[PDB]
Amino acid sequence: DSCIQFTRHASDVLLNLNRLRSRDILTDVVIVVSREQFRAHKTVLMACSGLFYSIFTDQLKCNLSVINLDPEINPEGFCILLDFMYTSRLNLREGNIMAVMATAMYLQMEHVVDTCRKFIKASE
Amino acid sequence: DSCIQFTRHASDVLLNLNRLRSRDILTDVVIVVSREQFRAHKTVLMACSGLFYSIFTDQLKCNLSVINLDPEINPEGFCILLDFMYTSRLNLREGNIMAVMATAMYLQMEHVVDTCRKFIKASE
Amino acid sequence: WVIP
Amino acid sequence: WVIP
Ligand SMILES: O=C1Cc2cc(Nc3nc(Cl)ncc3Br)ccc2N1
Ligand SMILES: O=C1Cc2cc(Nc3nc(Cl)ncc3Br)ccc2N1
Ligand SMILES: [Cl-]
Ligand SMILES: [Cl-]
Repeated sequence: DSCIQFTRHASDVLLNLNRLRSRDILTDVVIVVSREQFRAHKTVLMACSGLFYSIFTDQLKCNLSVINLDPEINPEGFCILLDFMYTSRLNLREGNIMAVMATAMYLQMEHVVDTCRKFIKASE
Repeated sequence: DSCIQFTRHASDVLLNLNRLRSRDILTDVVIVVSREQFRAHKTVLMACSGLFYSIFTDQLKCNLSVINLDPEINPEGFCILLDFMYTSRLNLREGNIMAVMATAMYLQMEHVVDTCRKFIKASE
Repeated sequence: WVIP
Repeated sequence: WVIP
């Protein structure tokens, strides 16, 4: 086509979606990870994770307001990944890399799994 | 912080939100523009437009499944802007620039209004 | 704004 | 991935 493009548009959209998350505006699901609860937007979770995409396209699960993750999932690893979904920034540290990689594999977040594998390979 | 950032994340998120729009997945509002209807995600509309941000943060309007725009609004101008919200690409043409600018002013989409004003000033 |  |  003959379209023009606004370079910062996608970043500005995600920044605003994160502002809605911070003020708990139009969040429509609770993700339960052991004793912790995380409120989020189903559409953002689907756009970032192959697992949430599969969950919320299911004719029964699409209507659930609460989703319980596998008990092996670490709440801190989930929190770091939820922050990444809404910001593009990943808080990857020596102390959390194993939990973050395991959580990204479960959530089906291929680019996160890839950088974790590379950071682990560098330290061996 | 000591975060790493995935450059393409925001663009990839918006691309997936547009795929959900195209398949009508988890759309939660109809925008009525004269005889035309446009299905969308409330969160994306709020993230792109000062008018939708004001509408869906209102305690009564946040619950509406149908929003009727002012009858002066052109459905084609709205369609072009809805496409821009989900893609960052604006189909700006000599034949539609006036309707697009009027619609972006009404929707409170400052960056679109700015490029329309510049393209109009160049042709005078 | 750019030409994509 | 980059250093932001
Ligand atoms: O690593 C990842 C990230 C991701 C996101 C989605 N999400 C969507 N995919 C498609 Cl094709 N359409 C709409 C949506 Br929402 C699917 C798979 C994966 N795997
Ligand atoms: O030209 C524009 C585009 C735009 C978007 C929003 N959206 C939001 N703004 C804030 Cl501060 N927080 C969350 C959201 Br969603 C508000 C105003 C404007 N004006
Ligand atoms: Cl990813
Ligand atoms: Cl804009």
